[PDB]
Amino acid sequence: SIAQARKLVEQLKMEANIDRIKVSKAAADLMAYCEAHAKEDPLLTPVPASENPFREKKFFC
Amino acid sequence: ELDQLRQEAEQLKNQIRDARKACADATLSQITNNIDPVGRIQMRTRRTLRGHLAKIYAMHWGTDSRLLVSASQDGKLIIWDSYTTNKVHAIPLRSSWVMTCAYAPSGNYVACGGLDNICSIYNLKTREGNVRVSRELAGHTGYLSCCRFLDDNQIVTSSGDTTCALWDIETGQQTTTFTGHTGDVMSLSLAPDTRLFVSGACDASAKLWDVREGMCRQTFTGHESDINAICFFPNGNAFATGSDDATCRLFDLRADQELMTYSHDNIICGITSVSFSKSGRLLLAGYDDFNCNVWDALKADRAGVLAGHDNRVSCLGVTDDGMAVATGSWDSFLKIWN
Amino acid sequence: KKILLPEPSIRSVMQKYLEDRGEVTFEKIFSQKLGYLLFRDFCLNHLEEARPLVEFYEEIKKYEKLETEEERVARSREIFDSYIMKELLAHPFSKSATEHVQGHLGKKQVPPDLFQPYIEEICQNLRGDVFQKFIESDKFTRFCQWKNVELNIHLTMNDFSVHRIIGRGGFGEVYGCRKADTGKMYAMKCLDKKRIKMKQGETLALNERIMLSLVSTGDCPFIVCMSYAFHTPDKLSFILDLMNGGDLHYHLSQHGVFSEADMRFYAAEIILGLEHMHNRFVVYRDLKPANILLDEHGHVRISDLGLACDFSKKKPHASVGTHGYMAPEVLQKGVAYDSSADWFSLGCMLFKLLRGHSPFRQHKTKDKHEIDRMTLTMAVELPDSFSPELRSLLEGLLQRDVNRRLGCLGRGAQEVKESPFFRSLDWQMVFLQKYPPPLIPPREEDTKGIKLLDSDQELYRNFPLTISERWQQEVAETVFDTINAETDRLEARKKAKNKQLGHEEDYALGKDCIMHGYMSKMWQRRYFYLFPNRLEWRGEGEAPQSLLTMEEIQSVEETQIKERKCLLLKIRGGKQFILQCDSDPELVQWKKELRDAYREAQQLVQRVPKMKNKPRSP
Ligand SMILES: O=C(N[C@@H]1CNCCC[C@H]1OC(=O)c1cc(O)c(C(=O)c2c(O)cccc2C(=O)O)c(O)c1)c1ccc(O)cc1
Ligand SMILES: [Mg+2]
Repeated sequence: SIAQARKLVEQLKMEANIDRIKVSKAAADLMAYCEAHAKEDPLLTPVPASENPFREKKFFC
Repeated sequence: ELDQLRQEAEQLKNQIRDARKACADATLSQITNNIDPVGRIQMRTRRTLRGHLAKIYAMHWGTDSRLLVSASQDGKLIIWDSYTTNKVHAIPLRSSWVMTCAYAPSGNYVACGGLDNICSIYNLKTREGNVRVSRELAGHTGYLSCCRFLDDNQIVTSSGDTTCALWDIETGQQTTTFTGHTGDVMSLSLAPDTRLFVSGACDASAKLWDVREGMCRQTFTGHESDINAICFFPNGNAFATGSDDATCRLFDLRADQELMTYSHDNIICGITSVSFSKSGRLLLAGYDDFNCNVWDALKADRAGVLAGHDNRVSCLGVTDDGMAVATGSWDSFLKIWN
Repeated sequence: KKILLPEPSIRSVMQKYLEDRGEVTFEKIFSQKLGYLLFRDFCLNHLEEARPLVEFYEEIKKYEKLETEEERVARSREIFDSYIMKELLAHPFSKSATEHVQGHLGKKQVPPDLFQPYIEEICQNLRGDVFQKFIESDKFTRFCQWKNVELNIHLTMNDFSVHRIIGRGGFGEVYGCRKADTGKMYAMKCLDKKRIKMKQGETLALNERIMLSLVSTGDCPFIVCMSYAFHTPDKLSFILDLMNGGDLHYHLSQHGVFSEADMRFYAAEIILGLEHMHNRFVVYRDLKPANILLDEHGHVRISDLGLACDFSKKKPHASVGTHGYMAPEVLQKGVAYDSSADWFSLGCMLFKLLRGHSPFRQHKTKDKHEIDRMTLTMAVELPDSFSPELRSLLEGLLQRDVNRRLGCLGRGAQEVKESPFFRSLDWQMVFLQKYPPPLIPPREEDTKGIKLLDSDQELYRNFPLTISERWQQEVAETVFDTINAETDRLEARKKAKNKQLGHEEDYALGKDCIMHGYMSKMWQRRYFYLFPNRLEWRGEGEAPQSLLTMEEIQSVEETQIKERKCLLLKIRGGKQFILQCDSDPELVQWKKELRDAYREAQQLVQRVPKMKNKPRSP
């Protein structure tokens, strides 16, 4: 319908009317996040066997 | 008059392509080219959770990084204790055709649903102890594909009726509806701040929705086939998708375009699930070839493979605390890895 | 040796079997002896609202069965005085209905019809919620236990204890025997399959089975009726009503000729027997005294139903019968006929009881063609000693012209009944076998050059049969009361045992289970549950730890395992799963409800991308 077409044009004007930053800046900020929190990620920075539930941990709450 | 608007319908589409190419000054793989690789990640399977009598379709960790729900073709939801293998609850459903499930952040409730076209909310601790149904959410005229909680009294669902919807669980009505997709919606993922959420569909497009306002801000195409699963990056300014084309894709919101593609020539089957590690460096993808792969999200290299299921890995998810990964499969077992 | 009922869980399968055939209606169950008995138990003992209604129904039925008008006038007012003052203060009856009943009552006229309006209005109230409450109750569960047994009846010579010979024939010999199941007295009729092939008695023997079946419904006291029919690898077999009094031809030898007063008795009971056959569109075509039998009290029935014939869809024209007793239209080349012929045979037979031979048999001749020529030409010369009302009757029966014969002008058997000869009798009393009988009885290797082929066996493939109300009456008057109590004790003991074990409630409740029951896997007996997308099973102790999904099922077929019918599931991975069942209703319903289950299941998945099978291999 004409309603269906005009719905799209109103939306596609709405999607074009967002401002965008450069992909250089986009990537650089993500890489900033990983580098930063890499210390706390245990799949990258493993913790002691006794402090990990699925290896040698004995006491539990 | 019908013609008159279909020219502007594509005059604006081309305004968008050109608008986006202006940002494409450099690629992520270029910027990342400097950092050290993550190196081989050889995770071993640390638990096998055995109990379900047929295919697993959907799983979900609790916020405590210990308990997890799993939906199954056998018509039961199960709540497991990952640390010990013990089952906390075996909930038998009122409909055999379940597809999704979800754990409340509070941990007081779980949800599920499927070809029944209803999202059923279960109360994990009644005034006695018996697990009972506390609400059914009828509304969708299509199968329930996925759903996630905001809080105890709010839930968001996606359906094969080609729409999504935010619920008010007490009254059991739809606060907001999310029309826009022209094909079956398949997955969604909440932003950590919750004000946003992304969705994926069989129209090969994903859409960022403005939860509170109730409308589509951005639409990210690029995939050549049905987007089967979707996942937010921990900071909430980018997300990943999985599709039947055999590729994952990282999309950035502020850049408003695709950043990265993860796809070896050897990997030819579809992707059934996606999840980031706690930092976001690792992107874990579940495949129809029985294996979950592990991608270096920044460098687009394959770090390693989680291989120990006899059938499709139908779902996965990392814990909040990043200690372990869980894979659920059509072989009927879940497995915890690290 | 004795009937063991199946467990209550049989309901799940049986109800669905019956629902599919529409046999779970008030009018279908109520009009069955076992269905009625279980229903009235429930209404009287377990539902105070229905009690007076049934009590009142049963009281009206006893009034119908009253013999004479003077007994009725008594019971008539007697009934309206008591229960009616309770029911008019309740569930009121209609003004329209009371108007008719009170109209007759006021005039002191009392037919059986009197209370028929109150019957209909009772049913109106019994078939509504009172019926649906019955379906939900344990007495319907018990009906289903019994109905299972009925539709699983497989008979062999193990089941019967045969005693003594009481008749020879061409293809076999009639015996007397007890059914070990109930301890009911019957007469077996075993036709040897090697003999039947040697005589080309193929359509003849298969005809009898059809004829016996058509006459055996309705509960008639004047024809030798069938309850079952079955076959062994080398023999056919009928289970008929027992008669220890010998045939009327033998007694004619020992007693000589009978008087009119005595011939009347036989004629009456024989007439009512023929009436039964004709209203069911069956012509007997061989009425002779040798085919009439006596019970130990003296009363008679018709017996040999080999030469009988259906005439509804088309009228026969054969020359079937015994040469002394055939009507003229039977003997003629291509003259069609109906019930006409059996009335001419009545005249011929009734003559022989009075004089000692057929009226067309003369000088004790043994020349079939001469005897047949008397029928068509000779006018029957009647004796002088004979009474006038007898002459009135016989020449009415032996009239050659069919349009000019009694019992063929429109009202059938009623024209003979209202004849001047039977002017003394109250025909209701005849039916009730209440008049005193006149006589009370006192107290091989030829087919060895002929093999039995498996092509010949298929001609009797649908031979075996069980008449429903017959089996139900048998059980009713023997083991039904005592077996209900025994299986009641078990079902209360198993519940009491499970309560001590901390009874886990049904796995099937609260979910979307289609149906559930026992079956055997491969043997290993296990309890199944069919869900819309899967088929689980468990052992006696724990919940189901084993299953088979619906999408795995390629096709459900039926095949043989040591001569017992089973289901043959074909699994997608080239594997096969074989199921056996405890009864035939179960075999039919499982086959169906799985074929519907997987076909629904496989279409639902097609739509869903999250559940369907996507490409893998290049
Ligand atoms: O029918 C009975 N007895 C009849 C009376 N008629 C006179 C002959 C004796 C006897 O008949 C038989 O024993 C008999 C046995 C048979 O195997 C056959 C047949 O095989 C048969 C048939 O079933 C149908 C047509 C023809 C024949 C035949 O043998 O020619 C038969 O007709 C009678 C009888 C029935 C019930 C009962 O409790 C006791 C007796
Ligand atoms: Mg003829």
